[PDB]
Amino acid sequence: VLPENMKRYMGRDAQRMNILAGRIIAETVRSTLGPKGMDKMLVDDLGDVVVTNDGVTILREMSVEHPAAKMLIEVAKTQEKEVGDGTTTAVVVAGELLRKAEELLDQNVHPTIVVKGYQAAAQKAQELLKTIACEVGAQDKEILTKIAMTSITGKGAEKAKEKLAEIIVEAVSAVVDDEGKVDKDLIKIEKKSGASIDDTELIKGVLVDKERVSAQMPKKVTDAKIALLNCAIEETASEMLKDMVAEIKASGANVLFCQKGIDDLAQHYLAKEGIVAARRVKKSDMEKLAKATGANVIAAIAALSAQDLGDAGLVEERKISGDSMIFVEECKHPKAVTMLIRGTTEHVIEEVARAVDDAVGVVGCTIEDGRIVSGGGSTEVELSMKLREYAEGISGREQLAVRAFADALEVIPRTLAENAGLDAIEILVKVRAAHASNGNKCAGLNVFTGAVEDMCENGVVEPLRVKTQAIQSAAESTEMLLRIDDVIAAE
Amino acid sequence: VLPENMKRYMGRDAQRMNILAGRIIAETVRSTLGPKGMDKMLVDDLGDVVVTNDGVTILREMSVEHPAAKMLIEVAKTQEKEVGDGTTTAVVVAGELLRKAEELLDQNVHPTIVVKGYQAAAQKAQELLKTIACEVGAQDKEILTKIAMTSITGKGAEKAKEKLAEIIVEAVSAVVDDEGKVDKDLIKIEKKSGASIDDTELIKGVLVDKERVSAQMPKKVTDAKIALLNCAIEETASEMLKDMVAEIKASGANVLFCQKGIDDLAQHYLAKEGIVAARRVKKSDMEKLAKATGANVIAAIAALSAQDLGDAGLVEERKISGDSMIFVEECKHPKAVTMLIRGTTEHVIEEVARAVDDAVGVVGCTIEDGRIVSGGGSTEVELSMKLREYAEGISGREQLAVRAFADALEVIPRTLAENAGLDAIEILVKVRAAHASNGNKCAGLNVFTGAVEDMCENGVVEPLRVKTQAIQSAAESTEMLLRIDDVIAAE
Repeated sequence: VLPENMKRYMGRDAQRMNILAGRIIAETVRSTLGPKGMDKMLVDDLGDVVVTNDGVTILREMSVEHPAAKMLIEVAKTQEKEVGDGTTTAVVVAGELLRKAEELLDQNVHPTIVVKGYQAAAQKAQELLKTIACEVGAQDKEILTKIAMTSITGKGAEKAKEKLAEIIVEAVSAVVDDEGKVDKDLIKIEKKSGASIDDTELIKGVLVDKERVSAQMPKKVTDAKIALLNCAIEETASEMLKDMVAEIKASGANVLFCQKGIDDLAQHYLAKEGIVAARRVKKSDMEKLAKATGANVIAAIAALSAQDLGDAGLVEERKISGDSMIFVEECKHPKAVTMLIRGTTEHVIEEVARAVDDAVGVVGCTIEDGRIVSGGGSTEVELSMKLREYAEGISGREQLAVRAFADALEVIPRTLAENAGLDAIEILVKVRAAHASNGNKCAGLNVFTGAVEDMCENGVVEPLRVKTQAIQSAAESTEMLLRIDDVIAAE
Repeated sequence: VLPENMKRYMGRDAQRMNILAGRIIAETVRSTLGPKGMDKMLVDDLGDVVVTNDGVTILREMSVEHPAAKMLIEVAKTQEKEVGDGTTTAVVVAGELLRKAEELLDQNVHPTIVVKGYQAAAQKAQELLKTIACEVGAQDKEILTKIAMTSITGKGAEKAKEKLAEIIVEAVSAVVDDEGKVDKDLIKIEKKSGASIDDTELIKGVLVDKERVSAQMPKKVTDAKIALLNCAIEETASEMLKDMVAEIKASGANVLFCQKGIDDLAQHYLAKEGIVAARRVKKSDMEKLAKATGANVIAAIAALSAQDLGDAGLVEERKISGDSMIFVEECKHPKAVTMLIRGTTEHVIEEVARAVDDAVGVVGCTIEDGRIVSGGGSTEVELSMKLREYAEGISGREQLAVRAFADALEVIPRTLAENAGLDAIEILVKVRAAHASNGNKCAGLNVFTGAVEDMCENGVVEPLRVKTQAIQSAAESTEMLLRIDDVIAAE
């Protein structure tokens, strides 16, 4: 019935193969887990080199075959869209979840027991997270910089994590408006090789990666009237093109951003009128300019009026590491800011660009969700303690699946210690004992000194969403995977 | 006479090969049978992954060679079009039908005896179904939610089966109008990743997966006059395109849905007139909008008049999990509703989308057919009991074919127990004895506790049509298959 070459796995082989595929992914990423994680190098079919420690980037760039590895990739992408971080963590948890679950399937325990047990344990784990959750101010400067800096650490950018947190916290508060929703488009991430990471700074306005289209145009314009046109400024014959220039001038425009091209004939007439112009402007840049300046993007040149013009206090052409760029600054009430990232090499400022991708993310998460929890494996250990007691209350065979889930949470503090170069046996014993005796905000592992410490005292906390999202995504992913008992794949 | 490479089967080999092909299909799907059935994974030639437990989906996506497997696929498709559910059930019954029948063919019993016996037994089985059929109210809230929720169980979506049944029962009653015929087009199934299944909700109006074509257009319009045009709004020169805009404005239109494109020149003039617009609108969406709002879809822009405009109380652009969509709500007397499905992942809300595909189906079936029967294998067991007595009355060789048909019905309660992880021997003995002693509405197997129970007390019932359609389709399919004694297939 089926074509020769089609392959099929079933029962124990389907489940082992599928868990194996997910395990291979977990094996790849688990060595990036934590501040003391290492970097991977991915080289494509063309020779292009991608160096990273991000689970999503790694999973997006690598080309897997097995559906299970493809599902973990898609889960990692959702994790990025929602939280940003917790990617590698969730994969490692999901891997251990399947490892634990396989022992039950191998023991001939009906799949419905494992699934139901995980549904119960995951529901109780999130309830426990809400119980330990600490309420903090959505706009508290202190916790904003603590979340920010904590996220930054373990990265190359940690050198200037204080300057970066200061930029990111102020940038979000500026653009977030109400309490609140922050748009990542309102905090522009610009990077240019040169100087150090310490020279990275925040620009109260918009930096456009364009130059003054003519040498004869002014290089500095004050009290600027910004025009946004997407129609190319090219008309046959000089008189006809000059008419267009006169129409732009008539509106009172002093600074002109054209999405398409500007013919040399128009550039000369624009220069005569003292109107500065930049062509080939990116659609994104036209939008950021419209938002900040209050300029209205106009289709037809004829349609541009004075009421469509935006305001900027100063528009000036400056060279950054030699390259000419236009600074739109000193606006009355800008709605967008720009973060100019500096550093010794392109690869460094790319790492910083990712670092601040996460930093601005988690600060936004802290504003929207005023619940945080202790880090350093404190949650997962607290969950092990409480879910073990829950398991005892539950009883039957279901308590074994819940016991496996609760114990599976230990993979995180265990792998964190491995990457830190710590003796996991000594860590797990001393941390667990210290956790049970002193508490959840009086423990955890500090990988930076390589010993059990007080995570709360040191400001080592993570947004509640990280931990609760990890449960939702991971539990649903491994639950689905467990449900498949027969894989039929065409060649 | 015939090309070398052409293949031919005849007599016992044609019949065995054909039954084998049908058996392989039955073997594939029978493990999805029941609430405790498992999921399959189908991977195509491109790598695309389809995860399901639906017999039709599985049969549509898989590529069979043998005509018999192709016939079972087409039967499964008819089962979907008519009933929705009962797919896997009918295939399993048909498989056992051919297994039983083959024993008679192998015993050298003339094919006409087997066929006639099945024609008789199937006619009596449906008569027995009408005898046990329980009359219920076509619009009885209680049985509507009992049919709904029962259908939902055994799926990932069962977590919120109470919220889902509430949505589906109310949705159908709203759009069904008279008693009655419900159109599935009037209950829109919309899905967007984010939140949980508990956040799934019913929208008294139409949700369109489009955004406001210009940033300069209002984001909220009240007392909306909806226009439906399928002509692209693009005219050479600004004056000529503005004329079109003025004509739309003249009609009194405030909200405009264009099936094709809208030129930027028109977007700006529309924004000046305070008319909001969405382009590239799907033909389906243009139709749902026409039905609900009472808007008349117009071909030529010139032809649009005030009498063609539909009404909506509120038309507003909202972001759902970030994506901008248009809500058309608060209409006086809407004829269409929208069900917005939420959930943690795309794969989950896809499973929910299928779950509610069936839920809305069986509720519609319950309104059109006010006859239901007890589930949990009660019918098939009742049929075994009565058709055995009928067989004794019939006598001759025909009674053996009828005995085989009656006994073949047991495959369902037997396989249900297998998938539940129950000892089929203990089940079949205790259930059959309990059925004969206590009755048909005082028995059946409860796979959820893994023991014989009272299906009727627990509200475990299925529409009469499920069981009577299963007989018609299955009996006609296996009857046809039995009729072929010679298969000549070209290469």
